[PDB]
Amino acid sequence: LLQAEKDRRVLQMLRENLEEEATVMKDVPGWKVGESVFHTTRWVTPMMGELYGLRASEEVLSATYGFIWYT
Amino acid sequence: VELPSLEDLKVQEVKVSSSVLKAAAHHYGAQCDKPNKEFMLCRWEEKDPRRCLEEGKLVNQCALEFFRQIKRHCAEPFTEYWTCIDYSGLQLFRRCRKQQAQFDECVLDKLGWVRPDLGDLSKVTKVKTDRPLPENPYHSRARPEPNPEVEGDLKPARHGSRLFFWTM
Amino acid sequence: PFFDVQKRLGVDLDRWMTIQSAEQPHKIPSRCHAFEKEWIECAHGIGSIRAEKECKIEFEDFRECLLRQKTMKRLHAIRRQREKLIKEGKYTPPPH
Amino acid sequence: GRATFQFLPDEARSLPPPKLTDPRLAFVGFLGYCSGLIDNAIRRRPVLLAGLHRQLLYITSFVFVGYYLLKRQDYMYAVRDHDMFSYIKSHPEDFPEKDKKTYGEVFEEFHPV
Amino acid sequence: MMLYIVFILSVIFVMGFVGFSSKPSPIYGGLGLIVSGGVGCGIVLNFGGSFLGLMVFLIYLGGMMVVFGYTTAMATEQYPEIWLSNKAVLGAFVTGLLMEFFMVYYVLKDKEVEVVFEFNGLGDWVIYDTGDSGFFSEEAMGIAALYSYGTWLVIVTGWSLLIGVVVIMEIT
Amino acid sequence: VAAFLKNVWAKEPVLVASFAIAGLAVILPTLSPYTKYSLMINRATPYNYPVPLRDDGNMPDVPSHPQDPQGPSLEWLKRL
Amino acid sequence: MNLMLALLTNFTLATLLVIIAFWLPQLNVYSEKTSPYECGFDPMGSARLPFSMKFFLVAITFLLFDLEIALLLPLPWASQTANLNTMLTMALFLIILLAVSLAYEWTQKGLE
Amino acid sequence: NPIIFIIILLTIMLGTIIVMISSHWLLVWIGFEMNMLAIIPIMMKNHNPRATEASTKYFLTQSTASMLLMMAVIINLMFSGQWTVMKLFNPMASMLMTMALAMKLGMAPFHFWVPEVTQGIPLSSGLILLTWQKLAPMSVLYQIFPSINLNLILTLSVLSILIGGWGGLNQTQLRKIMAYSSIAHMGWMTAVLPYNPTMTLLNLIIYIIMTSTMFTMFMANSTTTTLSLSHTWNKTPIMTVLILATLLSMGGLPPLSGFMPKWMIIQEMTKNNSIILPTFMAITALLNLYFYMRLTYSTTLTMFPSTNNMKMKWQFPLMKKMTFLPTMVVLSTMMLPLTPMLSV
Amino acid sequence: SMVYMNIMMAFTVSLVGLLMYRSHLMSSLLCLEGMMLSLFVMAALTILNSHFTLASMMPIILLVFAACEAALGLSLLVMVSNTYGTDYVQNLNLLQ
Ligand SMILES: CCCCCCCCCCCCCCCCCC(=O)OC[C@H](COP(=O)(O)OCCN)OC(=O)CCCCCCCCCCCCCCCCC
Repeated sequence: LLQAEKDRRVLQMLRENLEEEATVMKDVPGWKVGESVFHTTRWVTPMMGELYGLRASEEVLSATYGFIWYT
Repeated sequence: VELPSLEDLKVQEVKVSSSVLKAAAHHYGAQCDKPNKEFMLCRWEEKDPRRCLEEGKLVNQCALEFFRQIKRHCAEPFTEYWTCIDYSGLQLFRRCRKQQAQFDECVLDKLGWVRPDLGDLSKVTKVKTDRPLPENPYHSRARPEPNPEVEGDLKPARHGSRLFFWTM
Repeated sequence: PFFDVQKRLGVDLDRWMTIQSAEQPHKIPSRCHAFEKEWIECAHGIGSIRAEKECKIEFEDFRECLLRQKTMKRLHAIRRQREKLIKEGKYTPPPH
Repeated sequence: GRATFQFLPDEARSLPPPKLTDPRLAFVGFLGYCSGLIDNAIRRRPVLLAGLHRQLLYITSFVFVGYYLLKRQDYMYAVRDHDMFSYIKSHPEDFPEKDKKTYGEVFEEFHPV
Repeated sequence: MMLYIVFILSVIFVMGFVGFSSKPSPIYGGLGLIVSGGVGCGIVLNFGGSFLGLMVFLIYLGGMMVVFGYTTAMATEQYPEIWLSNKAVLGAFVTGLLMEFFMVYYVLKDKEVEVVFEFNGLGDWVIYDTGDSGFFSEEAMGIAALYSYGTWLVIVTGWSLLIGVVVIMEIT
Repeated sequence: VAAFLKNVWAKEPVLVASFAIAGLAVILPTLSPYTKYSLMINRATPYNYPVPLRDDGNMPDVPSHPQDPQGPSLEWLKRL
Repeated sequence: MNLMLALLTNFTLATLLVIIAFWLPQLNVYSEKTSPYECGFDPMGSARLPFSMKFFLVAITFLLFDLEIALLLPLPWASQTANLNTMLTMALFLIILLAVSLAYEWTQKGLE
Repeated sequence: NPIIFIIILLTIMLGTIIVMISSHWLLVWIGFEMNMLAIIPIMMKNHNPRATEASTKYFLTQSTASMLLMMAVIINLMFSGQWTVMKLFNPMASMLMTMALAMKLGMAPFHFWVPEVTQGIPLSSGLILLTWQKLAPMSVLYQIFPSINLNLILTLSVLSILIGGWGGLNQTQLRKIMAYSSIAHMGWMTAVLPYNPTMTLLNLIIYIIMTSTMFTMFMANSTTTTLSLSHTWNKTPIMTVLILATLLSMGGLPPLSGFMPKWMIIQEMTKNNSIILPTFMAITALLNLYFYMRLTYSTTLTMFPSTNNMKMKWQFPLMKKMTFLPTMVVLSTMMLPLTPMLSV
Repeated sequence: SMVYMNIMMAFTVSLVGLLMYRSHLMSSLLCLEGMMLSLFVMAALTILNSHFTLASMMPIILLVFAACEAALGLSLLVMVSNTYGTDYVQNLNLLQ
């Protein structure tokens, strides 16, 4: 149960970090919408920079460093 | 990449604290097991938790009616039970031991449940095969081809070591 | 000269710590774990001298799973699609 | 080759073996037979024939060892060949059959003085 | 207490060295280490590795260095000095200090300059974690205790030390 | 030799208490049958998550419902 | 984030309190004669610190017994395993590899 | 004392057996990390004010030599993150391997050392043990063998067999003269190494024997060249025909076995159609011979027998296995086209 | 990312004029015994940020010799300055 809550939280999280990306600019020397940095195709757990963008304010700081240095 | 839309989202998450969520949590899974073990096999057996969202709404669903069940019959002993365990640090289970019966007085009795002491979450189980058991494993491109072998019937050296002169 | 005794007789001196996917006592994976069993599958019956000019595909992305060397650049290049235009419209996002 | 860290494998049964009266085995320990004669001479023996118990046990050693070693050498040049023909045999595409022709055909240079 | 609290340690660390990497009158050599060692054990205590950090204090910085400092009374120098006072020591210093600074200046002072220093982005700690996880003692070096699989790794180190004393019982 | 063993115990009765405990901790682990219980307990603690295998035909044992008769007896400890 | 708040708090009371003790009367208007009368009761003392060995070894001698009781440290985490015999058979080796390393040197400590 | 000297002197080869037997980069660190730990006391035995200003010029010159390696192990732990022992997957590794590993062997540079140690170790007994440390490293280079920048391992070679050659012509002490021309024979075996790396070992064994049988001969009292003059009219003349039956064979002349490595090596280094390399090596080992001639004009020319020097006693050294070697250090040429197919 | 260029500039601590020189040898030997932590930390990240879970002991074994051995070579530095009283790298006596 606990996990079936998370997997939905990231797929929700990518879409907003994509659908709210592809509507930033569509540039002629830009990128295709949601390409792959790899050749291979399957689901590979994303890097922190994927979920949180350059947003980089606080709730990030409480995510990556959240567990370490304290309750 | 293909990601599903924003939809089949915003579903009903069970919204409760982390103290109550461990209050029952125990009668919970031992008696259900209808989607959930099966829902594991839609992950471990085939990865990429994108292709498999469906039972996610089944396993999330089982909880909904569970906490919706318990609210009808007895929430009074439960509400008082997860208060003590919520009195805090570490959320021990050995402080509330006294009140453990008061919550479980008629639950195992009235609506007919059982205390699944040590047999829960062990005894690695089975489910069933409904979905196609996937071939075409995760990435799995191509072979490629190996080296033909050499055995034959041998010989001694042909004329003897053929170095510079050095007959034998 | 590399004798390889641990092949002949039975003992394991090391051979376990060697690669990124072997055991990990409680069965917990690495991040790029899934690309090992992909890349070793490629060159085994090979003699490795043609490996370099044969496989090379399943290897490169594996080197780019490890360091995230490119995805970090295509990422750092969103800071140039936005955050030069901040004043020029589409603050992006709406909070929340 | 295979069965690694073996002096010689079981497959050496099919070789002659290199039995005695070959010049080398005689020569082996000859260079020891001129070794024994040294063994005295360094210390001012001063025999130039001293106790035959030192002046022998060399000759015994070399030719035994020289022998027991020549048994594998001849082997090795066999497994060398063996692994060649069996490769030369297959891939005939890498091994052409040359034609037959010479006189009435080839011109040379032709540069006399 | 920003996201840069890691990058601010190392560039103190990198500056921890150049103090004693030139020529400071080595009773201040220590004070170039126990800062560097300290900040060093500082950096490692992020990333989640902890036990393995808190040891450097116990086995090296605390325990080892004191021997390095318990001598330099036996080799004792003649009339020590405050380093960087002289003209011999001071000359060599700055050009190091600026060399990362002038590096650190336009390494990224702008969009990118240029390529070799441009493939390192900054500021979210892009890699510094992944997803979530379960727990074993932590996950990582929480299980650093293998008297299981590791054996031929110990028994050399186990035996290589035992000879450490015999060599040193002699030349002494 | 017992006169020796009583004539080091009139002089250095210190390390003798270490040797006396030096052995007697090496010897005994090969004796008392309480041990090898110790290796059974320590193997059965489920650090990980059991994953159910696939059942086609056999399926030697271990039905879907866990509390049904499935597998070995670990409850020799509960009474212990 | 509150550890460093609990460290630089501590020093800053201490690194304060030096100046409010050492420094404050240090600029007071009393006499404080520069005479070379200081360095009590060994008035002059002109020498190098000579090498004195049995001072030295008690440095080295420790440093090595130190290491392995870092190696020895992860016993209580390793008491939870699968096959445990490779522990007791192995764990007890380090110790005896420590205790041996005594007995040899124990022929000569000298005056320690 | 006498037991441990066989515990120490055993642990050395145990230091170099974990080197040749291992799969795993860590162990080839620990492996020849415990030589620089276990070599040092041998230098000492007579506790003099050279060995101790020797092994300390050795120590910190094999300390970094190691400690760079550990930096070029942990580079390709980043890239590819697979230890083991194979090509190094990244050029900053290898170039930081091979030219920081040349410190233990020392090659063309990195020798201001081999003469500063081998000279004036008070212990000449051996000092035959500095034929191990030739044998630990090579048992890496044979494995890593298909990664080198290839413009280097020759450039340390060809600047070596030259620089170790000229080094000695100016020398008298004959511990140095062996110190020099032991950089030389490190010029042939690592010049080959990318082409067909066996027919290196061939030069490696023929080397361990010949330099071995020198020292065991240089052990009776012999030290300085002009103490090898007082040799033939004093100790024994059957000694002099020996020291002339090797020192000549060691630079090599075809009826001996010293000619055996070259004769085979050039079969290899041409056939790869590099014929402008080997002459310059082939031709430079020439003036590597003019040590030995002019060493050998010391002992057969009856030069001023020492003084009234009367040694009426016989000998009680250990000649162990000297009564063999210069029948295998000389006469083996007639025997073998084995060495290319025997060790292979 | 950036923490791999520091600490690296730190591992050029070698700097060799200050590795053997100038006198007060104890300064030279010092920058050696701290050449570690450039080997250690650097190898306490790459092991850590990706979960190897196995080589994690290696960091421990990078000290256990680095202290054991570097503490040996201290010993000689007594024998030098026992017979002298000043280390002073400027002792050359054995020559060539
Ligand atoms: C089968 C299971 C195992 C069975 C084992 C059987 C029993 C073994 C266990 C015994 C071990 C007990 C502790 C170890 C022994 C005591 C330590 C010791 O050995 O002291 C030896 C000491 C040496 O003195 P000596 O050899 O005579 O030389 C001087 C001659 N002028 O002689 C001395 O007397 C020194 C005395 C101590 C020195 C300091 C005393 C200062 C006062 C402090 C006392 C306070 C401690 C009280 C404990 C408080 C506990 C809360």
